[PDB]
Amino acid sequence: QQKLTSPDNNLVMTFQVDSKGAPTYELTYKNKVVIKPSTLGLELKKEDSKTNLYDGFEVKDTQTATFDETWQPVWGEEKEIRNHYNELAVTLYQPMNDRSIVIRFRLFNDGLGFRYEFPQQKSLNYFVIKEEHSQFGMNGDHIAFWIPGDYDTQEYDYTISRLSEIRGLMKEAITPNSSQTPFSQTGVQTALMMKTDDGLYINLHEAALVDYSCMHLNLDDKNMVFESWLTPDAKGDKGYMQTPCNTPWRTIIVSDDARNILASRITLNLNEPCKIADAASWVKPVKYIGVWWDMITGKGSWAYTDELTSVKLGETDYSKTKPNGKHSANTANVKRYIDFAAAHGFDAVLVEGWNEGWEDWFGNSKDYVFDFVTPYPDFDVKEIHRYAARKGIKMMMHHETSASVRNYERHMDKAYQFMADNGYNSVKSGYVGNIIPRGEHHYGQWMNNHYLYAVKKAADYKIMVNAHEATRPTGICRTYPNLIGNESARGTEYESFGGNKVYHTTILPFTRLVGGPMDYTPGIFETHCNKMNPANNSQVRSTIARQLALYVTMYSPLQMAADIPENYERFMDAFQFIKDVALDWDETNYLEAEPGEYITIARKAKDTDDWYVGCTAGENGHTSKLVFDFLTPGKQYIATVYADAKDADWKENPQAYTIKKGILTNKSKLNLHAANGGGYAISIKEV
Ligand SMILES: O[C@H]1[C@H](O)[C@@H](O)CN2CC[C@H](O)[C@H]12
Ligand SMILES: [Ca+2]
Repeated sequence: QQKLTSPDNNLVMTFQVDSKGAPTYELTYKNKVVIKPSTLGLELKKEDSKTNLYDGFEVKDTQTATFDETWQPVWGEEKEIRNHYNELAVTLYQPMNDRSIVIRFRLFNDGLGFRYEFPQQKSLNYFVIKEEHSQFGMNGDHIAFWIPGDYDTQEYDYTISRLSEIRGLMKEAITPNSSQTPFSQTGVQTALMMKTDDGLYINLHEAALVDYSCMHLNLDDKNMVFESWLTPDAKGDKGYMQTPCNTPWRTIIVSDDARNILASRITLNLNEPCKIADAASWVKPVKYIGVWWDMITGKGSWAYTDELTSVKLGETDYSKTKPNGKHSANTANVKRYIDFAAAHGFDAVLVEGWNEGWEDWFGNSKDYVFDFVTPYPDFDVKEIHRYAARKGIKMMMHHETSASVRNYERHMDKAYQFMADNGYNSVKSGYVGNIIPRGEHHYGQWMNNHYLYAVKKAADYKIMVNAHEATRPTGICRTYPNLIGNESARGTEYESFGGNKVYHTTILPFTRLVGGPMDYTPGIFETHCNKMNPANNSQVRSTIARQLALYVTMYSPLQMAADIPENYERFMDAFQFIKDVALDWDETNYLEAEPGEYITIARKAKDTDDWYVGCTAGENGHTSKLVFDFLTPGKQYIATVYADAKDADWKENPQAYTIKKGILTNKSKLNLHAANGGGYAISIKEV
């Protein structure tokens, strides 16, 4: 029986093979069971007994080791991260099949990572995974913060419930989406966040999801045992493997303090070190606005014309079509966004709908849907480039693929060259629609390869990537820091399609943000969409002050101010926080945190002694008693507090805020109240 303990002695991982030769593990935290005894193994696809990789093992060897080194991300929530764990590697031999695997465990002070490894050997070379069976046995009927297991979308509102209640709530939790394949009445996605009755917080996730199929979790509610459930390919199989090869890591992050789930860097720690040698010379954070919300709300169109029932690139002559009067991506309009961006210190402007083919972007399973290089007649690529460069602005490329992946791959070098030739160095991609090649899912091994292929090719071009609808992140950004964003969760766009749950931004940091930043596109000031488009009665579930908080509480090196310029001009005093807030950080201090209820975070701007605070809250609001001793003794600071009015409310009074400017020091105190769906933001600049 094998014992592994964390450096600080608070965590013990016990490993053994049971009487059937099944590898089993368990985990305790400060003498509380976190993981009850749980098995590990896989079942392989038949080319009989060679399909069994789940029992009949015996321990052939074990090796231990300790590691403790620090490293610096190119961008992140702090300057430096410490990677500190005790390790146990267990070689398991299967006499029936004359073959061996290795399970490697790394135990940190804030949780455990394990992976399977398959050494090259006479009897194990090429193999196909039928299913992975990594178990995670819970010690009680925890409260979980979850979205439905789904091979194709993550764009769901979270549900808060007991594990025993998941089955009953799944049907209503799955709302409509143009591409979705739920797999189980008790299937949920990772990262999955839980709170136990005995005072613990537990996050189940994976890290370094590379050359492998995305892991979801299937709950056995007879048992309270969660199990790995991977994403099948077009024929139903779950990964083509070739030794020597590894599974991604599986992680259990645990603490009695919720804030430490946020502080954990286990995910990034388990990724391969940076493989882009000159990354720091060219990867930079980006604050941006865009021609975007117009089409999202329905006020404007991505399409250039309404007269054609369908289009054929290279055949349709758009210069002969009649403009629909609605097309936001036109030169004069883009120049006004360029104007506003330069006036207020933004880095870039995104434009969507610039390229031929948008008339057919949606729902058609169209192969040759875009070419990523040919502009509409009213989009003057060269003039826009000239103007932007004149204002010190960069244009952000848009590559919606409409989920036609072979087509994107065929065009990708030419699309990236086009970007280089015209002064674009960051791209937002998308994958809306069911995947072509048809029969594949968004999160299968096939597509995971494609998203990383796109990022690796971009890096050779010194291009940064932000990919919507891709597989949700698992820390790969350490290895390839030019992956500066994904959506890969329910974003601000759904505030325009009926709204996100009020508590949504109190959960995402605990689940989605684990593994990588999100391009959440915060900053909507006019929260009633009907003012953009009278047919849309959607209302953003936030106050204005809480939108401000999100620049701090939704970590990302890529931050949009998503409203249209007109609306920012109606509230320029509130806008000042968006202009000031930094995007990269030397320090982060998690002040308060409780999933589903509130999160408060102070971050120190990289290479300054300026700090920025944000608070975001759920349906009950939250009262903060803030202490400022992360501030430097003896220094003075100018602090500007942007808070909810005492009458504020997301629904009935979302635009009510106060702005107060005063002096702070590490002796100061502040009582503040985040309203129902509200929050606050503070800039604290050394004098
Ligand atoms: O603007 C984006 C949005 O940010 C993506 O999440 C989904 N989209 C599909 C179409 C268009 O690309 C739109
Ligand atoms: Ca989306």
